[PDB]
Amino acid sequence: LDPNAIITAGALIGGGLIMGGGAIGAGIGDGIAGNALISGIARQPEAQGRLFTPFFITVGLVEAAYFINLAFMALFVFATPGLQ
Amino acid sequence: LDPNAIITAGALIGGGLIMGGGAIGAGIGDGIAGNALISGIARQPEAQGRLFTPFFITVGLVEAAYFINLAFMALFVFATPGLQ
Amino acid sequence: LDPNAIITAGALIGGGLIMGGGAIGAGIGDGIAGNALISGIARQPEAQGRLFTPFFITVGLVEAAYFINLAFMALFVFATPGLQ
Amino acid sequence: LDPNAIITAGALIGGGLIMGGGAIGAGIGDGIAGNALISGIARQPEAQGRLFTPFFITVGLVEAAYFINLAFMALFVFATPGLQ
Amino acid sequence: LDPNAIITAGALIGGGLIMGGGAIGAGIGDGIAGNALISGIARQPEAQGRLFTPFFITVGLVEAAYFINLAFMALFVFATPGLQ
Amino acid sequence: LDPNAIITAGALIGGGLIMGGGAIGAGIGDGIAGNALISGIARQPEAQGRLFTPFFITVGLVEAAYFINLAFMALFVFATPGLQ
Amino acid sequence: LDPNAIITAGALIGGGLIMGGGAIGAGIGDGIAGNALISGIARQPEAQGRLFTPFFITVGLVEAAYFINLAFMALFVFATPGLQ
Amino acid sequence: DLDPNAIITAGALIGGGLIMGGGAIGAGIGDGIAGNALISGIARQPEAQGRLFTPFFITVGLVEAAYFINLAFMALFVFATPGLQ
Amino acid sequence: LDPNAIITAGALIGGGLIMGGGAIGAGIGDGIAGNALISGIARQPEAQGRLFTPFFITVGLVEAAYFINLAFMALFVFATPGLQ
Amino acid sequence: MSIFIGQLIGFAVIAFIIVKWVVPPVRTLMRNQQEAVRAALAESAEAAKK
Amino acid sequence: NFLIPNGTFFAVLIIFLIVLGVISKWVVPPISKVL
Amino acid sequence: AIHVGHHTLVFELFGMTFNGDTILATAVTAVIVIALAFYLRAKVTSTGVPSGVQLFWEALTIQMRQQIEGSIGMKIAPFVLPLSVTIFVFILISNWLAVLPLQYGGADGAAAELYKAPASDINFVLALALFVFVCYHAAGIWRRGIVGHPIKVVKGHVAFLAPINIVEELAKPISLALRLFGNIFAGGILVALIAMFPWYIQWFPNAVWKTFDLFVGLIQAFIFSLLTILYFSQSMEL
Amino acid sequence: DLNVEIVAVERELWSGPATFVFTRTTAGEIGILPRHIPLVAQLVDDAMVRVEREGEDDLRIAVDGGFLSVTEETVRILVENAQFESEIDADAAKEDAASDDERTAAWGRARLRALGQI
Repeated sequence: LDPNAIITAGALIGGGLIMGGGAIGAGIGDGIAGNALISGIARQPEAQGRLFTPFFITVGLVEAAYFINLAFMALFVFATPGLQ
Repeated sequence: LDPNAIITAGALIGGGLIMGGGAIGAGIGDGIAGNALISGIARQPEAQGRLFTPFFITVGLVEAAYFINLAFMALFVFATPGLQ
Repeated sequence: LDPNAIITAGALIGGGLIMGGGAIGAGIGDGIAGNALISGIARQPEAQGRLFTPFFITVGLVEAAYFINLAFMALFVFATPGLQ
Repeated sequence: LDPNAIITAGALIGGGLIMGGGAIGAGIGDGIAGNALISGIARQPEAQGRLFTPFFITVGLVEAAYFINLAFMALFVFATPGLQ
Repeated sequence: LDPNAIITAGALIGGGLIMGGGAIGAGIGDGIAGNALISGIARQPEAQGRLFTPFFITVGLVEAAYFINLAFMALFVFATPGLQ
Repeated sequence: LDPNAIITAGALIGGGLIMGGGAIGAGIGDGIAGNALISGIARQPEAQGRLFTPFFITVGLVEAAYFINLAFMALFVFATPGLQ
Repeated sequence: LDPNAIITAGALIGGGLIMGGGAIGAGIGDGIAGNALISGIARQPEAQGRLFTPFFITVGLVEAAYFINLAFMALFVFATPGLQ
Repeated sequence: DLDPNAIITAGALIGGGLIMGGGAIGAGIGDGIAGNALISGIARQPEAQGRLFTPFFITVGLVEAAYFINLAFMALFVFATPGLQ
Repeated sequence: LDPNAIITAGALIGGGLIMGGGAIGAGIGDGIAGNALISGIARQPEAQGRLFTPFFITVGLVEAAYFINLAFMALFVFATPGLQ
Repeated sequence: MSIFIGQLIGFAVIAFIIVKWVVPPVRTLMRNQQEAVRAALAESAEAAKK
Repeated sequence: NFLIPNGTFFAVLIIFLIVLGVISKWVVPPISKVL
Repeated sequence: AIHVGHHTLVFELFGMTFNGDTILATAVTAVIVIALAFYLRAKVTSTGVPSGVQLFWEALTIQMRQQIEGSIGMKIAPFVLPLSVTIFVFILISNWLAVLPLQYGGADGAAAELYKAPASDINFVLALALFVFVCYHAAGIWRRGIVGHPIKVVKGHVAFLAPINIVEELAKPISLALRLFGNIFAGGILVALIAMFPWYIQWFPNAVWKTFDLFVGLIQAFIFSLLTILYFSQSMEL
Repeated sequence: DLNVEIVAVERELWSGPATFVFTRTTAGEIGILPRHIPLVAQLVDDAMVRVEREGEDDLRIAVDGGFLSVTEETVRILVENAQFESEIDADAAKEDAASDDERTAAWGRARLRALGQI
């Protein structure tokens, strides 16, 4: 019964899972890193100068888990593997 | 059973997942960043001005991710890929 | 099977996910921002007058996301895209 | 298959999701606010009363949020949108 | 396939979600409140009697939601809404 | 394609949700309570005698939620409601 | 399709959810209890000797949960209830 | 007829996916928390790093154990799928 | 219906699950480790190199789990076991 | 080409925002650095003369 | 598909190399000397 | 329709396909970088007041040198200073040029772009990541020996976690590429979605998105540069 | 009951059993009960101390340079200067409040808080 229909339905479900998990992870990680940054800046002003270096690194390590997954989402939704 | 019906159902499910994950991530990241900002303002009132800067960076990331989800869900429902 | 039946079932499931994620994010973020505000009040009661300014901003956006999700859920269960 | 059967099954699963997310959010937020209140009282017992007014806000804003889900679940399982 | 079979399967899924969310929320809230109570008791043992006044509220307000879920679970799994 | 088969599959999925949510909540709550206890004992090696009480209360609440979920999952799988 | 086929599909999915929840709970709880133990050892090196006492108990109360879930996988997979 | 073997395969694959999702969430977050504790300890006590390795790894050990256990079970689901006809 | 279509749809959904869980875990773990690193930097400006190594160990474990998920999802999708 | 008009209007809005808010502070930073290096050069010449 | 690597993999790489040459012989050493 | 993954000027040489759009974008970015470099070199003043271009270049160099020195000995790894910095500027330009209003209609309603950031092409990010991977692995070989360097990396910080270290190494290159890819790929897709709206509705969301995408691109170039320096420092020790 | 002992640099100000001690450290307000865990905190620059004792109205003490130290059985507040409520002048604190010197302002505000004017 139109197998490609089931293929694309499964692909859409998979991409939804991709985006949901990635968004949850990115939001939580970025919020935690921002909390760390704000607390550190509250501890002393000058420290801000050196805080953005590790902080961005953290963000760099966080957003990756999102955007990596984001790529796969496209691979799932546009160039669906095993689409027949 | 027209296949496009199954495609649209799967796309709606995927959009639901995307919004669920985006909402969870955005809400919790906002909560954490705001907790940091509120604690900082409580402890050092004179830090108020210098605290809104990093905070809006954190939000600038968190909310951004949410917006990305908001877009892709639309692509799922209003421009369902592979609908054919 | 009537295709519209599958369409509306999928849309209603998606709305269910949207509510679930929005409620999770709203509750967790609002609770975290609260915890912050209560800690500020207990530690430094004088801060109370100035604590509503950041807190309501924080919570102010926390609801926004959630409320935004709510809107789209109404789109899902009342104006289901692709409905026939 | 009766269309209303699958539509109502989807509605029930959606309501299950709605309450699952609402209960998760309410539990997390209420627990976090309670932790804040308990810690504040432990640090300054006589502050107990003063902390109820802030506390009741966040709880009154977290629990309240969850309650919206309940209402909508009725619309999902008692007057189901698009119920043929 | 009998439509009532699909209805009951959807109802069981919904109730499973009810309990998943409710148990997660209740467990996490109890853990967080207990962490706060244990920290307070360690800090101010003589305040124990006072610290139980808010604690029972928070638990009394967390478990409440969980029990509320239980209620509607029955309505899902015993008197299925929309059943034919 | 017996209706009993569909109902049993739905019941199994629901019970799986019961157990998954209960296990997540129980594990995280127990971990948090144990973290509180460990910190208290490390700071005050002589306080374990009075710390065990609130820790036991928290563990009791968490395990009560977990075992209620266990009982309801058993109700699902072994005596499926609605099954004909 | 054979009824046992869908029965076993549902059983597999339910067992997968059970293990997912158990793994989440165990990992999170033991990570938090660890954090506690490492912090205590950092503050009180010698206290290590006594800190292992509560820690194990915490791990127990977490690990037990996971193992219990493990058992039910068998009860769900190797001996699926309701199979015909 | 729907070729029940396909139904079993799909169910087993979804179960393995759920097992991996839970296991990865638990392992990643637990390792992150333990590493947070280790980093804070080393920051507070620069000379305690070695003393901190002994507990840290222990905790991490058990964390990874759960993940690995899940891994094992997934190998049963996808390849040696139980309930196959 | 095509058995291959069902098998590959299940494979895509399972891969989406794998990646969603991996992304959540990786993002949250990286965020927490980065919070620890940023707090350490704020406290001690000169501990930069010293705090690299343990933060890199933690991030290494987290990303190792994430990319184990990536490899297993690639196996699931591109070379699906049980694909007949 | 309606989308072309829309994206052109968007770019115009972006450029207006940039010129209104971002350009002035960065121009001030560049001026501060240029003045600092010029003052360092003048002070070095004065020190050599001294 | 889009994620599949293509031949342009090399071409872009080549360009990057020459950029290095411009930055390793006309930008960075002079700037280090200036500082 | 959106038609993700589309390309133009796709041709073949030596029995291998080439994406003309990516080549053109990379060539334009490299030309801009080289023009800036030569403008600086012609008007570089060690004694007089420096021009804005000199301020920009010296700020980039100072930042990169500061991170290099902090992570590792600056004297130990001079070659890292150029590589790192160039990457930054390269990626930065590769992203910021996307702000220019080059979105039009392809006669089917699908948005078409004269210039798409090469990062949206997997080949660009893969080339950059593999280049940096090879560079710092070779540097590790140089500073630890042909056989010692693999031994140290597999041993890692702690020996009995050798398996993870393997994955750790394999995590470094791909993580560097895909991350960047996504950060731009989204944008490459995202603008197209707004292009579905009419002009009087397309102007606003596109404006906001591109205003934020400027910051996203700058942050991503910075992240990639610091991560490259960090991996270089990791692979060259003892 | 816990043995509170407010001690100045020049002498010992006051001592005795009490039921509760409310003060304000750098982190924030704090309350000390009979079995509070050991603590060493710096009182805020303009700190005030309220001691609640059995069968007697709460003692309000304006403190300068306070340093609270809580032990298993004692609470000691190390005050570079102190003033009981009976000895504080509302007019003096009000007039000298918010002067050109921060320490003077802190002492005046501590006097005001002890008086309860706030």
